[PDB]
Amino acid sequence: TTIAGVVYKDGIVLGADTRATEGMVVADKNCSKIHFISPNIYCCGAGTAADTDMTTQLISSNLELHSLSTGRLPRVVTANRMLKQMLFRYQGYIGAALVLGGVDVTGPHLYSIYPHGSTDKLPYVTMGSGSLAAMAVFEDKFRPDMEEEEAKNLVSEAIAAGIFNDLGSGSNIDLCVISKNKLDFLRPYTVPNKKGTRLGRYRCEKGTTAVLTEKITPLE
Amino acid sequence: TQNPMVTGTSVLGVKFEGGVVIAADMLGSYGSLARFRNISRIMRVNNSTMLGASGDYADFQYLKQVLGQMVIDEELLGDGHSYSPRAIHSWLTRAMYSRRSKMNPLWNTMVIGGYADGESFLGYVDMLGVAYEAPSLATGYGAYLAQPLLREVLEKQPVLSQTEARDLVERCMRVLYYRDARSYNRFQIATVTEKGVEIEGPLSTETNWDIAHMI
Amino acid sequence: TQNPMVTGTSVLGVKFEGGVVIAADMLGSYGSLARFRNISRIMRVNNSTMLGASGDYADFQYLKQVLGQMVIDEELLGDGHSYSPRAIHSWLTRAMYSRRSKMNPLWNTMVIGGYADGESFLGYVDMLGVAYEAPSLATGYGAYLAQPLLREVLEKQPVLSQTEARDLVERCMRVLYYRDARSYNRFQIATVTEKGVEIEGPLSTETNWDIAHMI
Amino acid sequence: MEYLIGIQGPDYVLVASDRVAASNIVQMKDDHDKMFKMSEKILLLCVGEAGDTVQFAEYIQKNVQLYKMRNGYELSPTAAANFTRRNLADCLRSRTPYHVNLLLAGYDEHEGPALYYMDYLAALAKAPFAAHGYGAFLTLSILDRYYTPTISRERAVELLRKCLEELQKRFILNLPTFSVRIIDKNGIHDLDNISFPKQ
Amino acid sequence: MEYLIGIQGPDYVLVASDRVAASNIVQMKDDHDKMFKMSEKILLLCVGEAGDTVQFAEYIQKNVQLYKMRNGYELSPTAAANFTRRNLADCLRSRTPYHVNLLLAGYDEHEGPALYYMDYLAALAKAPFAAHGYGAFLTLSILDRYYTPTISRERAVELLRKCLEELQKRFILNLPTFSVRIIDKNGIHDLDNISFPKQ
Amino acid sequence: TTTLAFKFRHGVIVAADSRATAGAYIASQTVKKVIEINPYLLGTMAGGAADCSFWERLLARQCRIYELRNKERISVAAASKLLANMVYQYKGMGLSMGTMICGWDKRGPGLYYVDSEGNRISGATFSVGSGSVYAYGVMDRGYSYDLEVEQAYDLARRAIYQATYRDAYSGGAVNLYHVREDGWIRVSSDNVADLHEKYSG
Amino acid sequence: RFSPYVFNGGTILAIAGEDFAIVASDTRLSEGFSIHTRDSPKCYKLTDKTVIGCSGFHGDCLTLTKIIEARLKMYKHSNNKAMTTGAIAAMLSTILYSRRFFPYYVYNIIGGLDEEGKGAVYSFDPVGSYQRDSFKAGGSASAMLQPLLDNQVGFKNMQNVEHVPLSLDRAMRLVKDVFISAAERDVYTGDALRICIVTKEGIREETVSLRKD
Amino acid sequence: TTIMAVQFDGGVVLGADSRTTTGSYIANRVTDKLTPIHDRIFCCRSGSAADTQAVADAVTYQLGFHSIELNEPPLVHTAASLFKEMCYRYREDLMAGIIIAGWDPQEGGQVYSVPMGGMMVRQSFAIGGSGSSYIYGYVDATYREGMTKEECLQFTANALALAMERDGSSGGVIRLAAIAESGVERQVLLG
Amino acid sequence: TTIMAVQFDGGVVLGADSRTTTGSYIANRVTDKLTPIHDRIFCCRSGSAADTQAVADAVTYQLGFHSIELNEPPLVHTAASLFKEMCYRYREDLMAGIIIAGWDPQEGGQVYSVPMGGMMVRQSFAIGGSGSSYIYGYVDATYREGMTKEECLQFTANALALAMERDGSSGGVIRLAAIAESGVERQVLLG
Amino acid sequence: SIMSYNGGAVMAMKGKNCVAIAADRRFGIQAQMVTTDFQKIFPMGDRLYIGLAGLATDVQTVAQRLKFRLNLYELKEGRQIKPYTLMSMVANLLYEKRFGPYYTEPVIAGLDPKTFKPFICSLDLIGCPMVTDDFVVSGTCAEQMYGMCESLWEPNMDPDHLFETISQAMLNAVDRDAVSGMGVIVHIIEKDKITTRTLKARMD
Repeated sequence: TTIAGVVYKDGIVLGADTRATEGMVVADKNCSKIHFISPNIYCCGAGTAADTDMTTQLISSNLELHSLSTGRLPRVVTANRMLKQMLFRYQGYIGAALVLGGVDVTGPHLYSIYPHGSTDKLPYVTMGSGSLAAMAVFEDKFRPDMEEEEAKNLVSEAIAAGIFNDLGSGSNIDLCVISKNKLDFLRPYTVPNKKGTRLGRYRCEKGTTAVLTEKITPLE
Repeated sequence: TQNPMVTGTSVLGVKFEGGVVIAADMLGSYGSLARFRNISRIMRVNNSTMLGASGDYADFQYLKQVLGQMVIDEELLGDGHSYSPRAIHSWLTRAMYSRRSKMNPLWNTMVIGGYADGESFLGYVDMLGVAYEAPSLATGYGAYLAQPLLREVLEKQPVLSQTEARDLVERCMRVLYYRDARSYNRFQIATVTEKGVEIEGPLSTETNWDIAHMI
Repeated sequence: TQNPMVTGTSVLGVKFEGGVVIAADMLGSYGSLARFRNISRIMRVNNSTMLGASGDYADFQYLKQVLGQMVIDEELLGDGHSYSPRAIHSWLTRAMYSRRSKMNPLWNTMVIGGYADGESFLGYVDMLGVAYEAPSLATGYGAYLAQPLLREVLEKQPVLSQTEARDLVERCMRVLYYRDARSYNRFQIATVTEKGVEIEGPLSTETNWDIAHMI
Repeated sequence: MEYLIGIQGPDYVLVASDRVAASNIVQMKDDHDKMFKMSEKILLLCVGEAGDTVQFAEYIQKNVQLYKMRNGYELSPTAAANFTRRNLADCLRSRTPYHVNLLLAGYDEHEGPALYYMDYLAALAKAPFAAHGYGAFLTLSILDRYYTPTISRERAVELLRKCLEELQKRFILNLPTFSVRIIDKNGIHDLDNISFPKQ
Repeated sequence: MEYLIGIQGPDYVLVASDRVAASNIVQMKDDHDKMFKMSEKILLLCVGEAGDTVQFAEYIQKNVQLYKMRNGYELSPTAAANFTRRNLADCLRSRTPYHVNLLLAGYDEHEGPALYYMDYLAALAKAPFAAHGYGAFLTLSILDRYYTPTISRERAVELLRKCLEELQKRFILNLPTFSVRIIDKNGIHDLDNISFPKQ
Repeated sequence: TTTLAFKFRHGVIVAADSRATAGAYIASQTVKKVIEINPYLLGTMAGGAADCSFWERLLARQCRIYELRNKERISVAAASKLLANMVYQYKGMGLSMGTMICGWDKRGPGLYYVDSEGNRISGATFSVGSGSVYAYGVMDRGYSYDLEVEQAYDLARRAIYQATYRDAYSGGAVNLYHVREDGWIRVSSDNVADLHEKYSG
Repeated sequence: RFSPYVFNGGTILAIAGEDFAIVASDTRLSEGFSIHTRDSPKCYKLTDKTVIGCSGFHGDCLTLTKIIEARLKMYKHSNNKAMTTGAIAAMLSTILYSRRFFPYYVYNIIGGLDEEGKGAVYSFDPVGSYQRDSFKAGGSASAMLQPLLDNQVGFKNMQNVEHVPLSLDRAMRLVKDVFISAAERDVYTGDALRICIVTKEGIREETVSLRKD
Repeated sequence: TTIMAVQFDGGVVLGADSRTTTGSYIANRVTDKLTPIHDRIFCCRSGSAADTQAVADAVTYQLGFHSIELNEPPLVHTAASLFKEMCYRYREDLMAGIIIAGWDPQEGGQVYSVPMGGMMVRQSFAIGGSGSSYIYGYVDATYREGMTKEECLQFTANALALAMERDGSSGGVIRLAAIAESGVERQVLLG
Repeated sequence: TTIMAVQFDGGVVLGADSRTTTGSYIANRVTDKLTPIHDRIFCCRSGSAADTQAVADAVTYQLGFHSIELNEPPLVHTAASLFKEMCYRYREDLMAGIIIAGWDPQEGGQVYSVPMGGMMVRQSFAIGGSGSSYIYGYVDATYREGMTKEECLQFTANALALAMERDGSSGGVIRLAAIAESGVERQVLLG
Repeated sequence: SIMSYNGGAVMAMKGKNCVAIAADRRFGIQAQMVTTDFQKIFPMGDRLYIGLAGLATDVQTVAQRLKFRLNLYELKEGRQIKPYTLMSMVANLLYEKRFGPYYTEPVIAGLDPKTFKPFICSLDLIGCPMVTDDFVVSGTCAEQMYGMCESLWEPNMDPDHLFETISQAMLNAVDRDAVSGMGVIVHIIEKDKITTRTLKARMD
């Protein structure tokens, strides 16, 4: 698990990977780790998978309740206050590591949330198991107020450093670009890893398995 | 050794065209207190091989004492032979494996750089007797931080010159100052060539703090 | 309270002819570090009774808050009544016993001195709800050190004047500076009489070190 | 520790248990009964802790009789067995877990005879034969050897007598007497008691 | 777990044990012998661990026979019993402690018959009767009730049969067979085996 | 793991399964659990793979020297005793061994049982293993001293099959040896799935 | 406190042919959630007819390899000949049992040719019990390779399929297919595939790349 | 973590490092360790990060509501009482190192110290955090009664930099703040 | 316990408190924490009392025997090597805080530090003991290269008194010692 | 562990226009079997099944609680349930016992009620949904089931070869497991009919 975010001169680029493991066995080769919050705010999830999923759906339901009652666009600082106040009440039992990012009237805002309830406003963050590898790419190559394709090149470089570290991915590098007006979301942005071809004949025969009892039930 | 009192930190190393460069800092921390601000963590073995280490520093003075004796013991024979850098890597592995079998290990992690017969050498030695060779090595937290920067350049370009390698180490030593809690902004760089072992002085880094003016 | 963070130390107390004198130091140590060099550990209750305490100091500010409220709550009635020093000793024991029964005790050890109706009063309160009366009291290490000096004089002479009692406390407070590791060479002396509660300033001791010139 | 057996026939259910109420060395009672008549066609066998056997099985005993008096008719052995599983699983993640092992024996007018197995973790099963206790190991492979789905009620008693003589031979506990029931279309009939002259 | 008995007479020693070699549920052997002929007038009974019974008692067995062959005559039952106590106590504060329980039965030409008791902590005793195992609790008060210091060898067998029927009744383990010896001025005579038709 | 052994009028029958596991993972299905010590002795494997493999090979190293020094084969009671003393010196250190010793002797047949705990007992019938308790009942219901040779082959082949049915740690093939007066002889080796078509049919 | 063991990963495969033997392994050395190197093969040419593979704790793999190579020379100058395949498996069982109460954390597979010219594969455990098999797969991905080779090599659970012996060329593509499928689901496997083929004409080597994640 | 507070004749001077660590890894490299509550009252926090952020939000909620009712600027001693009522009550659950400082119209500059226990005391100068143990001998040999504002900014800059010399929970960058009657001057010091 | 060692142009200056404690009770009120080995070489000890007294007797036995054979005054680096050969060998058994200082004719004043681990290093000044953590920020902001003898006696007197301010394992009385080519001047400071 | 107390193996596999699901038949305590007719696949409406594996208590418990909520759903609405809707229903039921969790891992397989589109997913013991396109597996012998499905699966398969692939995947993997076996039942459904077959497996 390797997630990262950055703030360029106009918006926020998020990045993640596509592997969920159970033990030391790859359970999923294509998992979505970038979650919807609002039409300007997205959130990357890390930690316990079911804890991050059920948390990111509740707060996204409250902001849809909030903004439709209010009648205007939500704020990133509102989603910051809801998450750190909920997670503090569970005393860190819910294991959720989140990267919160969005563009408000006041501009872009990027946060990092720890499962005990501590939040940090930063221009660039990494979370997850391979966060140590992705952070070294940032500090070597971050400069303030980058352009669009310059910032997209930095994140896909930083995520790929964690992929070629352990607990990487069956790689489909994801990107979510949030700007002041345009919103992008790219699942197959980069496929660096391919599965090799199968060079053997595995001809399953029509009748090579003994059957004790058959049963037919039609439908309509 | 069951409790390491005075420990070091990450040690780097990478090959280039006709030599191996190794850098480490000069810090003698005790837990969280940095008690010793001026120590040397790189040992110059005779003319071709070269040693830097991490882990417990009192155990490092013991191996500095023993390896210093064995090199003198061969030079007094004068039979035209010396220890290859691979032979030091072989002896040191058997010393660490025989020590952990008595359940009284040496708390170290050692990197051996050497250049002999026109060939570079870069070897790793673990506390548990795990040893291998690599074109680039990093210990401690450097295996999480500087090691992705090492393997990125060596796959896009397999061979490096001396100036390309030395500039790349100072970039990685700059990074470890930002996020390792046991780092130190005064380090030294050691380099083997065909001319012999050469150790540079207490160099420093150049930091950036322009993101502090942001919120 | 399961872990006392900021603690005090020994508190003394002894009766005399028409009053009770109580002395304690002004130290707020945290473990071995003496973090707070200037605090008051003696509380002046209204006109006759008087409280000094040991143990955790954050728990002492809580009892300073509650006892301060109850005295105000009776004086606003104006019915010509007040709390006797024995009634404070009765209430404080039931407060400590009910607190330990919930397995969440108050880390304190308290000495109550009072003078009412021409009679002196000197009461002890433990953390575990153990309470008694005595002509002389000492807490902490003072029960091992100053307490044999207290009982020696009171058996050879049962009653004492004010000047004999005040001179005897300064001898015992001198002793605790020599061999208690949490002592402090700045203390204050509080005394009840028929005139009321009076607290002296930050007095000091006078030490001897002539045995240092011996081997 | 104590023993049960569950031989199922084509139109009958043969069940038997032991009669020992021992206390850690001594044997306080040698005519103990572990058989609970739930209704006119359903029995109940209970093996477990000291108090958990009597308290839970009588809670089921005085709750099936409530269904008979209130609705005018009788539970099926399947629905009665699948109600007992509901009460362990609901009272398992609580401060008072019941630690008993059961097996149910019932006859139905529409489904014939039936046997159900029960763990102390409330797992149902439908078995042609079952057993409990430490003696379940030594005896069921004998019953696995000679079982026939079309077997008479007279050969089942002879197969039950083969099943208990090896428990007399290579099992460390004493277990001298064994009470035996039988359930058919007429009801619960009490067969004769089984005892062992050892030598 | 297994049982011993030590009925002492005026000119005889009546001893008996059980014949069970069980393994934790099963009973692997039902004709096991725990009786060790040390000499022509001294027996040995051993109850303890798995390997410690055979290894230690044969070390005593092949050391008393050395005294017979080397000195031409035989140990007294007192000196033979007080040598066994020496070997446990010397090998007690070491890395290999032996955990066995013993009782010794011997006849002397000058002292008559004798019985000795032995703990697993090497404590000697001189008893008119003794027992071991969990069955020692239920049976010795029966033997305490009807004992007479002047009793015949025929009433002692009848008293032994009274002593074992209550162990058949209120003891949880099986224990079907019991081998019996007798020692007199002529030597060790083997009496008939004792078995129990239970019901 | 399930082994058994019983002696009768015409010698000793030895039978075992062939399944060895590792936790809940089956390692192999072709494990030979009856170790051929000599042309006149046989040993089993029950509990611990290398523990039963090493010490019986060390016993076979010892019985050959006894034959050379004395010009005579070793007896069955001698070899079971030598195995018991070697294991007893490592008591408590954590060995696991529950093997059996079979073979013909000058006294006739021979059948002893040796534990790692120190139990050395003789007997007529034995069954060792995790699924051993499933094999005692089906064997003793059909056991007799005067059984025929073809009848005794079918009894032990039945008893392993009923043990591998109920137990989860038992399966594979069913080996079957026969100890004759001159020496042991391999009878057969049958798959469990082949017996299921034979017995249930 | 100090703990003397750690797991390093690895996967070793051996197939006994009719007149050949194939030993295959990956070259990834890892620990915890880090990659030490991508070039560390597990094949070791003992003799001209015997190749051993060593998985598990890597510090014991470097020690146990050098002990066996010393005893090969100790056999030869005492006997004027080289060891056979079955002699090495008998010698290795005594070495592994010699540290019974402080065991090597090494899984071992020996493949090679016998004295008749046929394939032979011996599998091991960390205490020293062994048997001769036709195919084994040891290491971290051992559970992901044994059921597939039972279908293809052993022909288990198949109906109406003749038992043709496995040729050399058919055995090569079976090895190349199982490591592609194993590197997908296992994390301790990838970055290369070293394959050693032992025949009567010497030992061949071949390297096939895998996915690098 | 090392925090610092010194009062002078006009008001108070605050200061802290950044370096929010976990284990031996720096998670946050630059950090606002000092937090505004009111326009004149700051606090600098130490201990667990998630605990001190939750307390500082509740005190800002309670004190900010309380001053609007009175239509008066709040007292610094009033704000330090509210941290005491939560840290002493919810002890054995929180690890907070709060130091409260700020200017008040009734009393001027004030500095209060609320350690991990829950007690409250007024001091002239106050230290705190993990790295505060190393400068305890320097801070009392250098302190002098009757400093100006520019001396106190010089005082806390040298005092923090000795704790921020190398010690693994400290360093990074210096954030200073001066609170007086006129305004609040905040600055970031490096090099 | 707090020990101190500063070299200067002529020789070295040593200093220590006394206060040998146990639990919270002072057992010994005045204590020679510095011990003569040779006429020019002292050591000041810290850690367990019974461990450091046994080591200092053996080193005095070995070094005192060694200099009579050579008929030469011993080296200070020779004496510091002997503490290393015992503390590193018998580690996990001893808790020693030995600092070795003294004048030598070949090299002048030298100060070595042997902590609880067993390493050896030469320093300009050296601290040690339990109370040494409190003056680490004071000792490097006050130190200056090129002091005289009278400055170093003034330096260590103020440096010890800050660790001896109140800290429970320290205080008591100051014992100072100056080692040079001429002689050894020892004095006791109080008030 | 608690999951290894009774054993089990549930596999689902997606075909061209059809979907298959299979499970074992063995019921038993840790080393002792009890019976060979333990149901682990339960019909939840037509052309939509569910498989359960894990602790045998929670298999029978959750399958009754889910049936409790399904019938109340299909009466307030006249329609049947969509396969995406059931996955959200099961994930709600497991997450309510967040700290008292049921010890099972469900596998859902079925077709679309309107179109012919198949659907497979699996969940964790606390309710993490995970949809795939080839296969999902659950139970104790999980690692053996990944080794068979990664090598034998083909993208577009008729119901003939899909049955033969899931047959060889279940037989070769469960025979490697010790605590699973004693018979394998296979359900293969499609738009027109539902076919249930039992296989000839090793009964040891």
